[PDB]
Amino acid sequence: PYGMSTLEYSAYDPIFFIHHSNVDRQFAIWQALQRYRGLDYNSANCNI
Amino acid sequence: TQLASSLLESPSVSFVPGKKDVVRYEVSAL
Amino acid sequence: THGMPVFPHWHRLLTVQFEMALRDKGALLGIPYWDWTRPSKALPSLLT
Amino acid sequence: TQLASSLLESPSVSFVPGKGEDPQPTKTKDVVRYEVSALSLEQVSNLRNALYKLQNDDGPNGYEAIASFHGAPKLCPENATDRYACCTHGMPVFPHWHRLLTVQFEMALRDKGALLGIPYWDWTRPSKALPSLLTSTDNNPFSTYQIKFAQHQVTRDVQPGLYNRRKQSGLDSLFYQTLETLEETNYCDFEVQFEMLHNTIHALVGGQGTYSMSTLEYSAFDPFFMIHHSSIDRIWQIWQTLQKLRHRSFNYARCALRNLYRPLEPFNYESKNPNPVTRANSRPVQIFDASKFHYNFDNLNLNGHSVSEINTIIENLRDHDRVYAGFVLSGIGVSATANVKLVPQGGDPVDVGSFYILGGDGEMPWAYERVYKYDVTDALEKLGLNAYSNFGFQVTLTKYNGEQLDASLATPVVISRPANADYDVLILPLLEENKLPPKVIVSRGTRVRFHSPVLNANVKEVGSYTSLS
Amino acid sequence: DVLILPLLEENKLPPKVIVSRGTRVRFHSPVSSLNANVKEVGSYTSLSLCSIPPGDANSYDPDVNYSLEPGDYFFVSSNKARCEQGTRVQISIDDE
Amino acid sequence: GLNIEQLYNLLEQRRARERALASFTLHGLGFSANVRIKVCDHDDDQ
Repeated sequence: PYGMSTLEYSAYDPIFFIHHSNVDRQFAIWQALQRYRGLDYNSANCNI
Repeated sequence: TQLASSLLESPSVSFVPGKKDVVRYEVSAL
Repeated sequence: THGMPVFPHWHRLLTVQFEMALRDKGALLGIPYWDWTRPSKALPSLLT
Repeated sequence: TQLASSLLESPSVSFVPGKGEDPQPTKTKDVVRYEVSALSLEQVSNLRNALYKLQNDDGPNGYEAIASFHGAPKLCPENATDRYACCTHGMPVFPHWHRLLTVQFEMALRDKGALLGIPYWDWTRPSKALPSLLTSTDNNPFSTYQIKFAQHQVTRDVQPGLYNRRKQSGLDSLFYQTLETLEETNYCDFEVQFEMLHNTIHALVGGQGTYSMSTLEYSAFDPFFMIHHSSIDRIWQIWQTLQKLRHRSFNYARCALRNLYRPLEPFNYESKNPNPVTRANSRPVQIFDASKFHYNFDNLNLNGHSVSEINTIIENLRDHDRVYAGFVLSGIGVSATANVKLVPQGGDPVDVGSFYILGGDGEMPWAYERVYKYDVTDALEKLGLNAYSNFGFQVTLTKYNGEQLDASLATPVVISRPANADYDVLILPLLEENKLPPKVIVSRGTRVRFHSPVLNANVKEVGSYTSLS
Repeated sequence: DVLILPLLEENKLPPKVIVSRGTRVRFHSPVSSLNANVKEVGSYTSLSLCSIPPGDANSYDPDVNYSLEPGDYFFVSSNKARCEQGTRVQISIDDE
Repeated sequence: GLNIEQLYNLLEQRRARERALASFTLHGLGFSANVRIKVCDHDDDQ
């Protein structure tokens, strides 16, 4: 009940920090994916 | 009757791309 | 003519015939005009 | 706890057959920069038109109005009893001011109507002559402009050596030394030599005439002068993109902490800065990004050599150990040059190279705590003597106007690059002359050594500057 | 706290001072006729050469309080004779 | 209206242009004749 499973209290443990850093890296690699594919990354045509 | 507006959420916006008669002028704009 | 009320009419005629003369040499415009009272420093470069 | 299934709706099934699209939005409404010698009639005419009408404009954003911030007539600061120069020199926050100047120029061009950004010319590739687009004489505004302020014409004294450049170390001298600058893995230690190279060829293309860009007063009103800084921005950005993959940060720097947190001037002024972009972009923390600036290049290769070629030639040259000299410079208030000559250990002098400095009367006084590295060892391996040798230097200082000067400079220091070692070695000479500079900052983990002719006077870390008294 | 340095004709003060946290700086003048401005340079070469910067840029008025950011300032009086006099006072601001 | 230097500058600026050329190897058929050539999309397969 006071663990990191609940969304609010999760941010206290640095495991949340590590997880978000890693998922940020594995999201930012998608930018290089779009770089290779020649597509558009600098803008999003959804929910502007 | 003017019904509520909560039963419909916020509309989203999106964009899609696609596929004689002489007239003397000033010397500054020349 | 100078000092007589014929000065502006005569000078307008002179300008017209100078424009006609310049028409001979393959141009598209007449005698350029400009405002000296416009905020500036000196004469335009092409003059000097 | 369990939950009622009514809270989630039954899923659906989809089936995509295997193989064996989306559009392309964002037309990138950013002006782009091309090589000068890769253009055609339409855009060369557009650039000529932009130049001619910007020269003709006399408004708040005219050519004179925008170029007064750099060289003359010293409108700095806003409405003071006396006036100095807004030009930022001698300070490692140098590139930001010039970058904002260039982006303001590009905004002026876009306002004029040209859709293509400023061109950049590369000097690393050998050139028999300067580009025809600027050497043309059939009514070419790029050739020369007649200043309204000083009421004079800018002369052009191109040094002929830029064509028959000496091939030092089996390569162009300029390309070799810019590679030796690129090898630096530290931000400000790189950018000090970077600004030095910025300074170097200014006097080369200025030549001898007083009404030339060699002096800062007559520098700010030439198309070549205003494209040189665009080329400098290009080389800075390519160094950034090379360094960012070597696992070393580039923006963050403890060597110039104080100067990074001031609005840039006179861009911070409201009196004569119409452009909101450069009005609100005064913060050096946010200058670095270019996405908010909307300008980008096309290719980054130099001399037909891609990023990997430099990334391997750096260690290719570090394998061959070599010693080098270092000077220390400070402002004098006038653009000048210096020529260094050897005094080897019991041998005849050997010419190696020169020195170049750009300055003005209204300069804000500055100094260079960091040493400037220079390549004096060509004569060393010519004579065959060991690197850890003893010798001297002599300097001939002359202003570009061609007269003797008196503002001499401190004694050199010796720094060598050990083979296969990232750090350098710094050796201080202990002799009977107190010509060494007072204080020096040192790169990380650099080897330290002390040379003496025997005179074995050691040194002590007293722990306080008050110990001087 | 506040440290107040009068514009003394001669400076017996120790050349360098390392201030503490929360220490404002004020300049004073023993005689009201000595209310001249004081300059700043920020480099040791300028400390040992006394190149006067044009204009009032980087200069402080006496009898005026000042808060200075963390840094080292090699203050020199505006007077050119003070260059040979030797009023090179180094101040290091403490930001903990 | 172009002089030697003018046509010069034209030739250097033209050398950098990128063109699509048709290369011809002709010989003559005993009579004057002309050839009209057309381009089409690369569709080699309504």
